[PDB]
Amino acid sequence: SGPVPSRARVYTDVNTHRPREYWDYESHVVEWGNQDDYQLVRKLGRGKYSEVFEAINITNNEKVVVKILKPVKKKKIKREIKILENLRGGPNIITLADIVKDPVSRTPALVFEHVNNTDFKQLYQTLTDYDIRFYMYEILKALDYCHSMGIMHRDVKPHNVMIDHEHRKLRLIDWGLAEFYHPGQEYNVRVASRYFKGPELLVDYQMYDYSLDMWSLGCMLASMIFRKEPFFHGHDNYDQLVRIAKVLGTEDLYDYIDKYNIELDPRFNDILGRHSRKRWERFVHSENQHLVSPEALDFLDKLLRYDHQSRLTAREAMEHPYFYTVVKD
Ligand SMILES: CC(=O)Nc1cc(Nc2cc(Nc3cn(C)cn3)n3ncc(C#N)c3n2)ccc1C
Ligand SMILES: [Cl-]
Repeated sequence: SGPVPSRARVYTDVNTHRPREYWDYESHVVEWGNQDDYQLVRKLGRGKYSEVFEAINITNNEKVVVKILKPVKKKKIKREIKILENLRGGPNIITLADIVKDPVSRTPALVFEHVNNTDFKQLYQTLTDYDIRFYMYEILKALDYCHSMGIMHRDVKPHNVMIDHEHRKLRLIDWGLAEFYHPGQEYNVRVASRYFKGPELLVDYQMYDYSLDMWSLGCMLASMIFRKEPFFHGHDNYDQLVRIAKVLGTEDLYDYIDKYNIELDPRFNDILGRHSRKRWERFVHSENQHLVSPEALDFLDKLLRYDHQSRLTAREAMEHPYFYTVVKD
């Protein structure tokens, strides 16, 4: 027993090599601004510990997104601030415009750049073979950047990908679950949306790294090119691994758990059983043939792997023939 240790293949000691101020977010001092400088316009939605609004900066009339941080620990507030500030000026990463507190309730809020988003449910239906490779390369620039900066996003999903299609502009948002990578640290597996959770989260292997975001991206890719959102549609965390297993096959799931000496949660051992690998070509039909190519299926196969150490890194993902000629490099 005892899980086998794992280290990130890239950007391993990146935080160990920067001063405390960089990654020791609890000790970071926040200079809170005023929310009274912002006029809220309409409610955009909510998170686990957040309420989101589209607002206006009174002084310059610019549209802005205001995320009120509902009862959370100030530890997590400071972590999101620190990640956003470290990643500012990064490609396809949302810009943190201000850090504020309400004058009356004193509740903290983060102010972001506004993106004129089209809901993925109406947008993906409209995307071309080129569009998908373009947007996928843009998500990867954002992921290679934050991974190179020592941060795991940990919640890569269509709702966290703001796309202004008309302007062909993409922003990776909600760095509210993002964490700093530290070699040999065991992270909380109760992160990400059910559908995009990596098998490491599902099997409860805590010593995961940057490669988690790579699995979620592969999930986003599958829903697009096959026109099936979400691609892996479990009704719970146990049924999620069952859906994955029915596609990737159990041979590799068991080789994975055996390799890292993962003690599966016992409820798994009653529902997992044995499944043969389903080839990606099985998901290819008449309606999505225009989005599919041998290189799309190869790229996808290299991301959707159980073994986190076997998935492509964001740099390798960008070097793939899937993106040849899509961008300059
Ligand atoms: C804020 C955050 O961390 N997560 C989040 C985000 C939203 N929603 C939007 C919508 C738009 N843009 C938008 C969409 N629409 C129809 C109009 N304008 N933008 N833009 C930039 C950003 C950012 N950051 C953002 N967020 C809802 C809920 C949550 C939890
Ligand atoms: Cl956490």
